[PDB]
Amino acid sequence: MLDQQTINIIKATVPVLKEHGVTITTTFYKNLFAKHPEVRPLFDMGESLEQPKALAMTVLAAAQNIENLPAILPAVKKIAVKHCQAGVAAAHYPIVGQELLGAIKEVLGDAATDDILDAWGKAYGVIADVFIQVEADLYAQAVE
Amino acid sequence: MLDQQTINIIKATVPVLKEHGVTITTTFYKNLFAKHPEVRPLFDMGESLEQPKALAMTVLAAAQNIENLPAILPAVKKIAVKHCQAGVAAAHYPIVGQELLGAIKEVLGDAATDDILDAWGKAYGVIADVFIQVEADLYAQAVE
Ligand code: HEM
Ligand code: HEM
Repeated sequence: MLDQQTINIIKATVPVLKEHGVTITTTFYKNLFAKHPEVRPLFDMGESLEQPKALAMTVLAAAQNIENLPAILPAVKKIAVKHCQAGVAAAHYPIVGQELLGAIKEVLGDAATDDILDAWGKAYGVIADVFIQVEADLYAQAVE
Repeated sequence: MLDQQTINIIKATVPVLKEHGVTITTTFYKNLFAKHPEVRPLFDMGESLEQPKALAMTVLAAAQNIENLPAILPAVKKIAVKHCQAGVAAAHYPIVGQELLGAIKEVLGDAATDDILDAWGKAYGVIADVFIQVEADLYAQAVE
């Protein structure tokens, strides 16, 4: 699991990121859709591409609860169902992580040291691992 | 969360405990029912008291997966339903922990150093916290 200084950075910095949420969210989606065209179809409705505006902010909310992730399971389970419906794969998670971290770097500016960015990368990984595992079991559940 | 040496002890020792599973299970229940009469009603059927023989071994299985606890969620969810049905409370978990650790001490004998017992206490706490949180949400779900 995560070490203590990692958690401290997360707990210490997540309120900063939340305060600049609109920049995180919009930079995230701008870069996600531009740099990774292959994921655009999963967001295609039906007529502009959908941007589930709570995606990045929900990562931040999970990070707030990083020491008690079971507490967010009712939300995770509901999101997992939409993910499995949409076709989200474990291999997508590093792409979302990359663009989330790019958004975080933009917001933190000067305060964006390597250790703080590394901490957020580690935290995202742990959060992503929860969804991946829950969706893996949902996918397996579907062909019973 | 847990530190690395804790996890090492758990990963290193859980196979030892599994090998002596029958002693863990039977010492656990003997001491649980003798020292904590108030929990006997939750195990009362209907005609001897039920001993869900997999209780302690399931803690050990969770401990095996201590770095990916989401993986055991399908099992946890099913057990949580039985717990909420039976009337299991968050305040029961320290009692089960105490008698589990007593059983572990018995099996490890000489190898039962304070650091190894402390590690198992910490690990049980994290495992217990998962069930507690899942059952808390199930209890709340019931009065919607
Ligand atoms: C920890 C990582 C992630 C979190 C916290 C997260 C969170 C969310 C949230 C809150 C929603 C809106 C759910 C709703 O209210 O219905 C959503 C939807 C969606 N997410 Fe994720 N997400 C994550 C990772 C990903 C990844 C890796 C992909 C891969 C492309 C992805 C693709 C989608 C898509 C396509 C939707 C729309 C579902 C629909 O419209 O039916 N997400 N996500
Ligand atoms: C991490 C801690 C625990 C684990 C891993 C665990 C595991 C289990 C398992 C595997 C079963 C059998 C489920 C089945 O196959 O139907 C069970 C049943 C049961 N457990 Fe737990 N348990 C834990 C904590 C507790 C606590 C704290 C209590 C408090 C008294 C408790 C009381 C019971 C009772 C009364 C049953 C019987 C349910 C029934 O017969 O309907 N357990 N537990």
